[PDB]
Amino acid sequence: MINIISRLQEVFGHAIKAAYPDLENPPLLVTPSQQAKFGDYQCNSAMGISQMNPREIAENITKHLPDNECIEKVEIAFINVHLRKDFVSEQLTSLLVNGVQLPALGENKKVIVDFSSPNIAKEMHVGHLRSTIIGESISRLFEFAGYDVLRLNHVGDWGTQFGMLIAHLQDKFPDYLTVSPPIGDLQVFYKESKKRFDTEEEFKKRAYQCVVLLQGKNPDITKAWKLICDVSRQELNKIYDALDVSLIERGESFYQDRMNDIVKEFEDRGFVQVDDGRKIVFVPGCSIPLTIVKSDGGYTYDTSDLAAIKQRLFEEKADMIIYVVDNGQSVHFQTIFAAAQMIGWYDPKVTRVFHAGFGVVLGEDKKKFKTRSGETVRLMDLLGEGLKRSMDKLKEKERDKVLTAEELNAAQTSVAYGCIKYADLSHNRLNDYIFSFDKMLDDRGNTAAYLLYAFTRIRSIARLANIDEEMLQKAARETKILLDHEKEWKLGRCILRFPEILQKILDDLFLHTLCDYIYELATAFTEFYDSCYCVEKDRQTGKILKVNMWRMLLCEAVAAVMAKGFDILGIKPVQRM
Repeated sequence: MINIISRLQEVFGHAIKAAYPDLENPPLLVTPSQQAKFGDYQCNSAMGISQMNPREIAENITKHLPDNECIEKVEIAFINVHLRKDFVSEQLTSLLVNGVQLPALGENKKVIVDFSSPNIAKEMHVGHLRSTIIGESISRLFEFAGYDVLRLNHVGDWGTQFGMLIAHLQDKFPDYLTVSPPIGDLQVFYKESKKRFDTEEEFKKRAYQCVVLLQGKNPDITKAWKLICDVSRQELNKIYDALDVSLIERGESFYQDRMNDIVKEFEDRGFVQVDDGRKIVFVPGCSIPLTIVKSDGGYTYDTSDLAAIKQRLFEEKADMIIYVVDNGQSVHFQTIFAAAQMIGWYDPKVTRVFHAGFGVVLGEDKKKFKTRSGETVRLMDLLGEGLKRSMDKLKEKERDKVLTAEELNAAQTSVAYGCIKYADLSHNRLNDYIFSFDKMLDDRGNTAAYLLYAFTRIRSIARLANIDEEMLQKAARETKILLDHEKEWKLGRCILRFPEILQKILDDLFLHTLCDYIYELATAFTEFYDSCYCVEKDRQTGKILKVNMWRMLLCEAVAAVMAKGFDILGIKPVQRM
């Protein structure tokens, strides 16, 4: 598809060069209306050109507009732009013939997305769920735009929990050295180890011996750690499979041997002060220092986060690095980023390093999301409850109508996981998020449940008239898509904004504007469908008299874009109802 904003930039750029050839890189400021009053796009360059009058110049640009395919009409009110109908029509044909795609860039820049980040054998909460959903969808956006996307799970696989865990495994399964033991539920095993630590003397000493031996790579210490981490992987993979998430595991352990070099470099450059035996680093604009070495000579999360960002700048040679982490870690990551700058590992004008914040999760009462009480509610409990309530809806009354293959999973899971992903993403990530099954699962308004129904219905209009795929692909090649009726014209122009919308999110990482657009697209479809006959039937007999093929094609163009938006957001359709 064409990005109209980019196309308009070129069209107006030509006009400015022909009207003012001495200006060799003038600002080309194109934005969608802002309606309110008539106009599809606005060009705001006249004011830019003024300082480097406004009305005279606008009209001069206007009168030097080159021949083009997209502009019907222009007015000075700024320069309002109205698109041509034949342009939009042909663009609709093109996406049906060529498929939904963004315009390709000349390079495949490397983008790292860092998201999900569970700490091993500890509880995985709604904060992790957010990071997982937001991160996955950001990764899909960048992949759909032609970037080289590296999805990294920075898993907590090198923390002090492993002393306890390994000491427990030695007692519980002493032949782990020879045969892989049935560890079972990893969360249970942890609380057992934790209890023992809190209530015993020698176990506690042995847990500290185990951390020392794990750091120094004692085989039969590392072995224990691998087996625990393998159990963690199986469990997390159930979660990621269900949510359709792809991640390359790159834990804390990966950067362990690089941390000594980090401390050395910060010292050698004169950036380290000593306080009560702790090594600290002050960073520009920041009141709170990083702490890179503790009193006991141990490294911290500041040390490992510096190791990882340097690895990702130096070894991966990333053009962009995205950290999907809660608003609580904001100051920490700005501090990490400013330390990286200070020491000269990257330049923010050349390499994009970005923290994509998300707000705290609340209950319906507007207080923090907690169990009763007061432990953190698990993901498997949330996903389990969503699957339960999803079924309950289906139970009224989709009983013998649907196969249990196409019901007890397909429909159930689409709606449960789709509404969980969508309710989150449909709100601005930075804000406090209210987790509400009732609101997310509602069949009306802006919900995955509404949109899944809408998609199915849009797809059903051509098939229920006995038009098949071949007829539709044939129609697409030889049919002029008419846009005479106002609701055909609203819908056609709405469809063509998809690349614009995605282009903006590639800059600012606010996926809620994609959910806004998809909802607007669904709404514009329903206004089209309500006001324009797709099939025409006899009032009395209900006999099929005419099929309006171009209007079938409008349905299909909407399906195509919606399907793509769904994919980016992680919503899977199921059509069997």
